[PDB]
Amino acid sequence: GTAFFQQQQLPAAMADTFLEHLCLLDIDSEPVAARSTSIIATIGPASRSVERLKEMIKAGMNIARLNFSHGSHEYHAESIANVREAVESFAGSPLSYRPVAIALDTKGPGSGPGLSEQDVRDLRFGVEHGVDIVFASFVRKASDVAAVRAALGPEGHGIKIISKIENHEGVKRFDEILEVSDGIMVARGDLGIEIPAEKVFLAQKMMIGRCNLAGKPVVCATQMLESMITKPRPTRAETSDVANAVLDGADCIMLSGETAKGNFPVEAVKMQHAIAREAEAAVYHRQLFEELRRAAPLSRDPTEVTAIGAVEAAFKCCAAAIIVLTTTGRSAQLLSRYRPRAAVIAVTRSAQAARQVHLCRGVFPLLYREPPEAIWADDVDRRVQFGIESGKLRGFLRVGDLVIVVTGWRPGSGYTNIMRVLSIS
Amino acid sequence: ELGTAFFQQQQLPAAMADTFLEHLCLLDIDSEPVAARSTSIIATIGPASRSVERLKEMIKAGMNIARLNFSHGSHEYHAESIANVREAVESFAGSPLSYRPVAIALDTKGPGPGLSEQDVRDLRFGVEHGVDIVFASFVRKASDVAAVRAALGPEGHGIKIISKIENHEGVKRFDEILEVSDGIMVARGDLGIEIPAEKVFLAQKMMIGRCNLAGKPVVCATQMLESMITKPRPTRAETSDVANAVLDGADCIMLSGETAKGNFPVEAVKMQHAIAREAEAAVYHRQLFEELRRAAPLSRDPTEVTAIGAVEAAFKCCAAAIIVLTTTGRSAQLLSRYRPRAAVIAVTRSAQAARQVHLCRGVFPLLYREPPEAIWADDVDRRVQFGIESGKLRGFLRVGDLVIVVTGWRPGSGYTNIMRVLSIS
Amino acid sequence: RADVAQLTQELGTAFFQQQQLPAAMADTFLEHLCLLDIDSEPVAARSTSIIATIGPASRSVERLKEMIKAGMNIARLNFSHGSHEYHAESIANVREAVESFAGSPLSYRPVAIALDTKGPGSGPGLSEQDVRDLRFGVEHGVDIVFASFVRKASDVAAVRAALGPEGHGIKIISKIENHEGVKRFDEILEVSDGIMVARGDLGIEIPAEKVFLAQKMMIGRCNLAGKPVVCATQMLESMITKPRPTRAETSDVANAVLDGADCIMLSGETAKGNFPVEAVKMQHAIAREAEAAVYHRQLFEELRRAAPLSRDPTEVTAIGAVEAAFKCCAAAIIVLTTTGRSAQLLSRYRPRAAVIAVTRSAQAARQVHLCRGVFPLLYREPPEAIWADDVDRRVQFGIESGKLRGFLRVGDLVIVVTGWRPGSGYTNIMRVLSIS
Amino acid sequence: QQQQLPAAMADTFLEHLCLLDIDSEPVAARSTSIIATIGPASRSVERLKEMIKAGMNIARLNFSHGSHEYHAESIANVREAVESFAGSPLSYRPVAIALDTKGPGSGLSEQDVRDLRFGVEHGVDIVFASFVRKASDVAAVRAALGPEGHGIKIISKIENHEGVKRFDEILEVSDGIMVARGDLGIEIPAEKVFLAQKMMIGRCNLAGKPVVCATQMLESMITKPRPTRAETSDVANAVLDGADCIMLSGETAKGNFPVEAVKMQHAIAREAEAAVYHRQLFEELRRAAPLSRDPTEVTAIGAVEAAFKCCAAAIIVLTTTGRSAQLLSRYRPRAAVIAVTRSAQAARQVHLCRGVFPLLYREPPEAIWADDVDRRVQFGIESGKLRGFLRVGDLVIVVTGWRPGSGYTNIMRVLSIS
Ligand SMILES: O=C1c2ccccc2C(=O)c2cc(S(=O)(=O)O)c(O)cc21
Ligand SMILES: O=C1c2ccccc2C(=O)c2cc(S(=O)(=O)O)c(O)cc21
Ligand SMILES: O=P(O)(O)OC[C@H]1O[C@](O)(COP(=O)(O)O)[C@@H](O)[C@@H]1O
Ligand SMILES: O=P(O)(O)OC[C@H]1O[C@](O)(COP(=O)(O)O)[C@@H](O)[C@@H]1O
Ligand SMILES: O=P(O)(O)OC[C@H]1O[C@](O)(COP(=O)(O)O)[C@@H](O)[C@@H]1O
Ligand SMILES: O=P(O)(O)OC[C@H]1O[C@](O)(COP(=O)(O)O)[C@@H](O)[C@@H]1O
Ligand SMILES: O=C([O-])C(=O)[O-]
Ligand SMILES: O=C([O-])C(=O)[O-]
Ligand SMILES: O=C([O-])C(=O)[O-]
Ligand SMILES: O=C([O-])C(=O)[O-]
Ligand SMILES: [K+]
Ligand SMILES: [K+]
Ligand SMILES: [K+]
Ligand SMILES: [K+]
Ligand SMILES: [Mg+2]
Ligand SMILES: [Mg+2]
Ligand SMILES: [Mg+2]
Ligand SMILES: [Mg+2]
Repeated sequence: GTAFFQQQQLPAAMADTFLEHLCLLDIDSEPVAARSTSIIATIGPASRSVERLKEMIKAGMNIARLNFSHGSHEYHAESIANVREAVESFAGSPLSYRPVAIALDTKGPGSGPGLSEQDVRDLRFGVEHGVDIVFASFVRKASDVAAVRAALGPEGHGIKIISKIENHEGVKRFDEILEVSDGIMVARGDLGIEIPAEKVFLAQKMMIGRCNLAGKPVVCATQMLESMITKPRPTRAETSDVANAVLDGADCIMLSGETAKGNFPVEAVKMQHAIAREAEAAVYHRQLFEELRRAAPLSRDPTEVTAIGAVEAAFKCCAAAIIVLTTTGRSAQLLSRYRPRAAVIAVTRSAQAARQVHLCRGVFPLLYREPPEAIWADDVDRRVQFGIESGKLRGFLRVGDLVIVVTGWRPGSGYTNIMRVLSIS
Repeated sequence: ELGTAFFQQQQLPAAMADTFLEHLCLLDIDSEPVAARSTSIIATIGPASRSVERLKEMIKAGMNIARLNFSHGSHEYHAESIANVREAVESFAGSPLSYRPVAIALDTKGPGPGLSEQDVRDLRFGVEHGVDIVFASFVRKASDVAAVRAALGPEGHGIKIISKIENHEGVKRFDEILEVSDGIMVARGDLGIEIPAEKVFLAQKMMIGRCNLAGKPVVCATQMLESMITKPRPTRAETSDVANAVLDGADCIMLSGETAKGNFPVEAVKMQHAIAREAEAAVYHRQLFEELRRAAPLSRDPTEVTAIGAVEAAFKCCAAAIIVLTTTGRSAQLLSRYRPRAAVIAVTRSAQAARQVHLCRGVFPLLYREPPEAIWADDVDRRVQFGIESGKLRGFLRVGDLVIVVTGWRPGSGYTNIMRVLSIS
Repeated sequence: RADVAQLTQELGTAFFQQQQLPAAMADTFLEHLCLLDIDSEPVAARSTSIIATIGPASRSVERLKEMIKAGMNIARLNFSHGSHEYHAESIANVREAVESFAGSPLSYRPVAIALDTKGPGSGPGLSEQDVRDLRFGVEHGVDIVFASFVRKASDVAAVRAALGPEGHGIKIISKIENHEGVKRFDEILEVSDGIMVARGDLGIEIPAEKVFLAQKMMIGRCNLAGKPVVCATQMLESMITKPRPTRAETSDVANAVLDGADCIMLSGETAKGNFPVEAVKMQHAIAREAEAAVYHRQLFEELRRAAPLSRDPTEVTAIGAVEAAFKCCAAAIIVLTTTGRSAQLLSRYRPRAAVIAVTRSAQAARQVHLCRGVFPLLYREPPEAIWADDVDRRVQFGIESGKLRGFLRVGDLVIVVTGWRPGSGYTNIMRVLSIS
Repeated sequence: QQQQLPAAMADTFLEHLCLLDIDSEPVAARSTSIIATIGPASRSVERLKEMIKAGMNIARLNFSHGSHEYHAESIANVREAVESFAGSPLSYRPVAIALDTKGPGSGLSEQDVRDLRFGVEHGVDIVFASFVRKASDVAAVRAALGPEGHGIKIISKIENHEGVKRFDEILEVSDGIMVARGDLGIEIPAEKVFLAQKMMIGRCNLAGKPVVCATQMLESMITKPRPTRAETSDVANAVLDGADCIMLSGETAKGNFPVEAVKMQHAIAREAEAAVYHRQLFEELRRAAPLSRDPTEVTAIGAVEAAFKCCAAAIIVLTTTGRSAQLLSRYRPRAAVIAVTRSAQAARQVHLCRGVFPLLYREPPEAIWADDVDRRVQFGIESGKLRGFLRVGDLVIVVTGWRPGSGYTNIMRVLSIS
């Protein structure tokens, strides 16, 4: 229908130049797709109540950040328990349940150059409490990441390390830090004090570009909706900053004081949700996909080869979704790196992977709870059907839509190799 | 890894170029072709090439399609030539490395306001003798194609109709002719008499471009190696013409007097084979694939969606082949329209489809004769392994290579929707 | 590497590490982003004009001199506040501060005066206060009018009529502040001299999360039309009370410049805030960084592809001059102009080279601040007897002022744009000159 | 519309091909020069006049055949035929004289030294140097031309594997290149010649140096009045590849249809030039051309850009050595580059550059240099109007310098005709 091609900035998406794409942007072209940039909300006094956390999950919070620069271990353990209680209150309806990751943000090393003794204790707390992600403060070189990895021990091998780049050295040694990290956070608060304030946008755009090229998650953080700590509506510069972080290519956007101590934590999450949806529809996919394809090197890994084939197939038919089965989240991450317009519905049995895939733009995790079928092919199908049924209930899919299904040839992680075109019935 | 020597062969340095101009500058006479020749050679069978022994040499030199010119000879003469082609083809039905399907094409005498009486009788002869293709002379409009189609009677609706464009009217009404035809022949001999000789190259390039866009076979014909009718080596203009027809995007190249009446029919086939191999490696795939992608409209047909995904996947890993299961040849044709560098190995149970897929550039037919397996999934596996084993035998594949496999979810033609990445064991 | 090797040996590796030149050479926008370097210092003069609202904190002659030195190019008078007497005193103080630097072309900096109207209310036509304020503007010789709540082409015709026969030279910049203005944008742009994305009211009239779409669309369409576009309101809002802005604020200023805005504005930051000079300095610092980060390769190609063919010699000469400037890394394009039009046509192709506009019109020197990258030089000398000698003196004036202001250095190449006969509308010549 | 303008507007090369129309007639003057080998079949003054009218721009003398006396008579006949049209200065066509050497045997041969000296003594404009395999071969030819042959253009013939492999060093010291396909097709596999031709044409286009496509282009026309389909395609594809010149050997030297062979190359080249996809070509030439601080180079790109913006009918350039016209030509404008020169040698040599139309200025000098420049500009306009290049109302780009003498081009002006 003509109405379909007038929504989600589709006239602007057809444009032959980026300039014509901008000229075709329409404020009356409503967003259709689900919001794909994850929202990280920092947990504090304004956001610890189980009932308030349920409202934040419904507003769109995907990752709960625990800032270990404030509070004690006892305070953060209660935060974790309240988050888990609010999250599990929706587990009774498995088709609508929303996993929420728990990220520990470290205090950092201060005047010290190595891992501080408090960071070692906080990192061991994180492993003991089952955190999914570590936002490592003031990462300046690859050996800082190795020290964080060592302090997590053998039981914290699955935790994702997102390196916070907050000073000149971190920016200059970016490539070596990215290589050993799972992702990056553009920590603009300290970065804007360590380097001239007028240069932060260059560092943000450079880091987001490099992370997009590497296929690794990148978080844009600090003062995105600062005025919403005390005011019900943000400034024009604030909404523009959120939209531009999404247009830059950020996988995640963050709220600090806006959710930790402000008077409008739920409204701040709703605002980031609303802006991100508008900005994602305004992304010029024609140039973005072409450039991501061109820049990505050749690969002999079947997961990587299947992912590019699936993204290309999704664009060819305007697929509503790519449903992928994943153990560690890696197959969903490799789909996400090509920035499909189609939602990547990741079906997993790993509760940790379901939480961690929120770091990847456009990945919608579904935690499958059913016990395995005796016939492996029947177990793969029931999981694909669970992805379809959840997608229909959540509005991602409708009867008649085309979907791309990404699976593997045998059980266990690392064997994704099949892409299939499926019609929704 | 593949090694530096791998990336110096088959014009791979020129293939990596960021502009067409840089691509030309990087062409290297020392960069040897490795891939199998993908542009089919059509040889006209006549006095100089009728004998079974001579036909065996032409099959070994590279002839894929035997053309019978019904402007000369008689039904009895052409029936003997067809029987001799079939005898030469079946002489290799033992050795798997040597059995190659050869299509039989009937070229009509031509047209009054409809089909000539002799054309009606010759078309009936073609149906009775089981020809695969009809090269229809002097097609001027869509109703000329309908008359040939009607003449192919109740038993020959599977015969491919390749319309010969030989006059101003055929060029002007090209779009309507292409729409109802299976493919096109740029019949340069008569075209060069009907329109100014200096305009033929415009008509050839236009028709090849439009056929490439439509995903339909296009043949470049007449005077390609003309001087080889009397001389053992062609002129510099002749080798250039063959190379340029391949670079233009022709699916097939033809020999007329060169093979029908000249003194060097086998040498003419060998020469076209040598030039086509060199010219295919010099194709600028980066721009070609991007432009085929951009120009091709969105599709909700799973075969078309799977084909673009499979070709994208093949480029990502430098796949040695795309093995496709096809009954009518359509799935192989849809892969061929995206011009993959990988060979498209079409595994079929149909002898007719195996002969007819020679019209599509880069399609290597394998006729499969084993009795069916009771379990359909096992029968599919048996054919995929037939394609892999034939490939290892013919040189295409080695253990450790990656191949793309294209199948459907259920038996019967028209359900292609799966693309799998396999590692050769 | 081969397309920059000879110029790299000549100008040096240090030259090609500054002003985001490695990022400028990139073959894709993604590679361009990856190559952005915080250690690559900006060298070029700041080309996006700063509009500062003059009010209680920025009114004194001494304070205004500090703001002119910090980078203010256009002084905005908000007729939603104050009185005619109050605004006349502000204008006189701006003119006194501006004329305190008139002793030499090396120290002189023309500053435009813009009147921002109160607007219509529930009425669908020009208000009686707007008619009186517009007549005040003509009587006080304002250069620009920022017309509030423009909703259709007839609104700009009403403003034009209220300016009378003596206000024909005043530029009308239509403020787009509601859904109707956005929807009827094309007809408004066609009859306006430029546009202002007035984000404060726009953010109340349409959903706040959609303002960025309207800003990017309007900037893109203005860039395509070759007409000035201003980005306004809350750019450095927190600097009204704090000496440093938020991370969202610096990002917003940089992104308005990257979007393609010709001007950026300060409202409460300079009108009532505690750091008016620091707010101007901050916009100046961010704009210089953001201009160097512009991906000129894609921008120039897209401006070329989208712009239709032209039989106007000024337009033909402008594209040739900008192409020539990119080929040699010209330090400047010196253009002779009467109305500012030849400089505006150069500016629409977004050259990296500074467009030094040499003019005798004091009003045109003030108004060309609306066009990104235009540096106005007011020529005060009486005409030479031979017109060709007069033109040559004006060209040399621009070269000597350019050398003394640091825009030009010995060994630099400059592009000179002039016409074949006197009077407006005859630009048709492009010359390549080496600086000695 | 005419001159393949619908196909020129296309957003992709594939859509450009699809839009090519056999009914879209060429309007622009033929840009690719024709080199005709002068021999027994084309030696007479009367025959040479018909070849000049058919489109011959460069006369090639093959020093592998004949004698010095034979070639001197051929040269005199060419000059006599050329000067028979000098009575009408606004339509006169300069014709270059090129000497093609016999080549080495195993260094520069003694016969080549004598033939090169003959060329200097007879005032040849170009030398097609046979079997160039390294930069030192070009230096030897240059030295054998002596101090009086400093102005002769050396076009290196690439005819073997070594010449192809050492191409970059040969191009660096040569004025241009000839893809000598006859010997190249014997020295390397015949099926690889097209790769060497396309690579060499691409590199010459990038370097801004003339490239000639030669041998067997219309071979069958030695005995037949019409060429084969492969032959017309080969000529069209050499033009589409980017060749500045196309050549005729036996077709004009010993064949039965020398005038028809020239007419055929003229007809094909005109059609192929209109089918060039300028949108991609200009952008790629621009992207690849390095940054430059040379005002002639800077003015040339500005002039070509300005010509495309207004669909200028021509770029009129004043040139002493032909260099300013060559720098315009390297950007492949659709507009004709009308080169107004006082140098008869430069007028002949500038035929090596695609799209350059030389006008030999023989009008009286004006007293004031500025007035003299303006009259040379008006001469280009009047010749253009008479020859069909220009009409009243057209826009032209005029390229001049700031002071007399070679090397000072720095001005581009936009002018409306009449
Ligand atoms: O002499 C021919 C002949 C004689 C007797 C029976 C058949 C043939 C025959 O098929 C043929 C085809 C071509 S062409 O390549 O189609 O032009 C010829 O040029 C010449 C003959
Ligand atoms: O208090 C103000 C004032 C008081 C008395 C006379 C004039 C002014 C005045 O011009 C102004 C402008 C702005 S704004 O930047 O336009 O929003 C303000 O925010 C506040 C004032
Ligand atoms: O993305 P990952 O972690 O590599 O997981 C993908 C794996 O998931 C599967 O699709 C399903 O495997 P399981 O049945 O073990 O869940 C495997 O075939 C595939 O290898
Ligand atoms: O190219 P075609 O003619 O549509 O054939 C493709 C068909 O071949 C298959 O892959 C195998 O089918 P069969 O087992 O019937 O041969 C089907 O799943 C698919 O529909
Ligand atoms: O930019 P504008 O308003 O068109 O003015 C450009 C004009 O200035 C000139 O360069 C010089 O004109 P004046 O001598 O009248 O100042 C003219 O040749 C040209 O027409
Ligand atoms: O192309 P070339 O050899 O540099 O010649 C261009 C020269 O011709 C001119 O346009 C005219 O000079 P002359 O008066 O010497 O003929 C010069 O201004 C310029 O330097
Ligand atoms: O630590 C942080 O989040 C910061 O510095 O912005
Ligand atoms: O009929 C043909 O083959 C021709 O005319 O080229
Ligand atoms: O009028 C204004 O400046 C606004 O609305 O932002
Ligand atoms: O000498 C030549 O011209 C050749 O060999 O092609
Ligand atoms: K912290
Ligand atoms: K026939
Ligand atoms: K106002
Ligand atoms: K010779
Ligand atoms: Mg910090
Ligand atoms: Mg025919
Ligand atoms: Mg307002
Ligand atoms: Mg030779």
